Amino acid sequence: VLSPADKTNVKAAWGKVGAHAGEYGAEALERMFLSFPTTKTYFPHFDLSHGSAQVKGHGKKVADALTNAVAHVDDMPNALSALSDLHAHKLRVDPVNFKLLSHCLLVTLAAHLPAEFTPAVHASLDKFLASVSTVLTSKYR
Amino acid sequence: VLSPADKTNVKAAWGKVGAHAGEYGAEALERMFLSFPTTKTYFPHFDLSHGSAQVKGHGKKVADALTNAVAHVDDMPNALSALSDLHAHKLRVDPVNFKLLSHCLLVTLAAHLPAEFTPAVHASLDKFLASVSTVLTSKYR
Amino acid sequence: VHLTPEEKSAVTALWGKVNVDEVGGEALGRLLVVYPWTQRFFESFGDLSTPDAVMGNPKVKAHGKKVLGAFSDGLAHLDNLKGTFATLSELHCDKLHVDPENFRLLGNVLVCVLAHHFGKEFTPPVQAAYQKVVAGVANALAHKYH
Amino acid sequence: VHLTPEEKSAVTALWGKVNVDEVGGEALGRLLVVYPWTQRFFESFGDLSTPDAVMGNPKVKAHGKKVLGAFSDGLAHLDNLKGTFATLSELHCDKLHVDPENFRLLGNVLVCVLAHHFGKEFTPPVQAAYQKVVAGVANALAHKYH
Ligand code: HEM
Ligand code: HEM
Ligand code: HEM
Ligand code: HEM
Ligand SMILES: *Cc1ccc(CON(O)O)o1
Ligand SMILES: *Cc1ccc(CON(O)O)o1
Repeated sequence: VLSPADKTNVKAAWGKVGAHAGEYGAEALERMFLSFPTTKTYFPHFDLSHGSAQVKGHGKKVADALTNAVAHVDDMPNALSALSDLHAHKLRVDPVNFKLLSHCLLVTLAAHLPAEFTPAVHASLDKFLASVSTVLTSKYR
Repeated sequence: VLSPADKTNVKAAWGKVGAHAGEYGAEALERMFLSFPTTKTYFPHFDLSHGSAQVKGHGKKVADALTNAVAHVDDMPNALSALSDLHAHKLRVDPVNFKLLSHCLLVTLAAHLPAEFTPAVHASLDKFLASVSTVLTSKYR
Repeated sequence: VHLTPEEKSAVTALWGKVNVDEVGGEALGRLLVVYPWTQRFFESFGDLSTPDAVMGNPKVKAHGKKVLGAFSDGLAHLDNLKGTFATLSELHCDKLHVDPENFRLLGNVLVCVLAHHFGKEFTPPVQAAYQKVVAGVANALAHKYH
Repeated sequence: VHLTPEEKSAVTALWGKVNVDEVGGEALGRLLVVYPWTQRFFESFGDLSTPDAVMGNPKVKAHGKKVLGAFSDGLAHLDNLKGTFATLSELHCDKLHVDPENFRLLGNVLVCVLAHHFGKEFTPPVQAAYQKVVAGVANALAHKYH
């Protein structure tokens, strides 16, 4: 569960992303594709090359979904309801990959937010991405 | 989330287990120690040989916790709260191990429930043990 | 890594009793019931709407026969699983786009099916040997991914 | 299964900029903060009551220097990680009882710390190289478990 201190830490750190949402989302995906090539099995229909419009556009959708979740930390199941339907019923991404993307989002934030990525904020962000992943896999079966 | 059908399947299967629950708990632990030797790092104080009375006594406790979970399947976080405390703050078993014991509990049940372990009941039991595992790790951080 | 001689012997002994066709149909069917997101790879296979429909689906039974057939063949080459499955590894990556986590899920369902079918004979030592085998096959099928 | 020549060069080049004592204390401190169940081995280390207390704890920092010192030495043997870490593997299994998942958590924390420390220099390809390294070290430290 996200404590009130977790929620404060996540809102502050993610608020600093701001207009860099699409950029950081795309970078997280590229980090995942290179570090964890099995995740590419879900994107055989994308140009995965660096700077591709498809990865940039998907990076932005992922990041805006995270902004929605941060903005609604108190009721993420309802805020992400359509998105959990989509992954459960259509995309059907194996749940193990959510940990891989979450790790790569954390690395991206660490590499871009040096002042904000304290040990306590690191922990809170890790819990938050795990909670998002739990919501997104909650209807799989 | 456990559906009404899941709860029905779990109660039926664990009811057939009946008085053998403690024996099956010890068997599942034995299966885990042989199949996944890294889990033995949590029991340096145990004789883990086949038939060990320490494994048998621990197996009875595990099984009783599961019986109590089944009896409170709609109120499981509170039923298991003391065990969530114990695992989070004293035993500090890494969360990855709960999936290994869950698998070995499923294997043990399959080996003892020829009629009851249908594909549907298999699916419900897997969801139930994942739910127990989630509750047991819910206070880790 | 690596099976012991007593584990290899246990694997070979149990497999002599396995009807690969029937066990393969049962394992693939249970995979699709227990972890239904795996149905994403079988869109053309027809009715998968209920457990009974999955288990009775002839295309599920036929594919399970082929999958566990190739598994069975690999049991003759337990010291060389990487080389034995290299061609299918590239196939599952480049052509089928199958996340290798599915191989691990199938491995665990297969272990459950063997326990369910053989009962007491699927002892904790026999299971441990099969766990090493299914992990080894999954690692071999994952090895040519890129 | 390994690093390419350019990936080995990239690992070596970045690591030549690392203060091993500093990064080691940071990585072990962060491990105990982010994954606090890892504190189970360090009840003798004193105050671990807050994140600042963990990060500032001199026994935590001391152990971080020792762990990452051995990690750093192992980077000279990227083609023999299992051999290089074999005796430490037996020790962590037989005497220390350290679940090898701890090694993988530490590897993840270390990657995060490198990203934090080096910023944009920790590019996606450099990360991919270090992910191979920390996975290889963790696999090597786990290989003699029994
Ligand atoms: C933090 C975790 C995740 C978030 C917030 C997220 C969010 C999203 C969003 C917002 C979309 C687009 C929805 C739409 O356009 O209607 C999407 C689609 C998609 N996601 Fe997820 N996702 C996550 C995890 C994953 C993971 C781990 C994978 C696979 C490794 C994945 C694979 C996909 C795919 C293949 C699509 C379709 C892309 C396309 O064809 O445009 N997602 N996701
Ligand atoms: C379904 C999952 C689990 C359940 C229901 C469960 C339940 C229990 C119970 C009831 C106890 C006894 C508590 C007491 O005596 O007050 C216990 C203790 C313990 N558990 Fe868990 N447990 C589970 C998973 C695990 C796993 C996966 C591990 C490690 C691989 C583990 C390691 C331990 C240890 C080391 C003890 C202390 C045993 C002793 O020293 O007597 N448990 N657990
Ligand atoms: C022990 C593990 C596995 C083995 C040995 C195996 C082997 C095979 C073989 C022999 C084929 C026939 C291909 C040909 O003749 O060209 C095949 C096809 C295929 N496999 Fe695998 N397989 C395994 C696991 C899986 C799993 C777990 C999945 C997905 C959940 C999967 C998905 C597929 C698909 C989608 C095809 C193509 C089916 C079609 O023609 O529509 N495989 N596999
Ligand atoms: C890159 C990964 C790691 C390396 C290279 C490493 C290396 C070492 C070394 C060189 C020692 C000293 C051995 C001796 O005195 O003979 C040691 C001890 C120890 N390690 Fe590991 N370690 C790693 C990860 C971990 C992790 C993640 C944990 C627990 C969370 C851990 C727990 C311990 C403990 C408890 C000791 C005993 C320390 C003492 O007695 O003061 N290690 N390790
Ligand atoms: C909110 C929440 C769910 C689980 C946890 C602890 O983190 N560990 O992965 O279990 O916090
Ligand atoms: C009750 C519940 C939580 C998650 C799920 C689906 O299982 N998937 O593995 O996530 O059900």
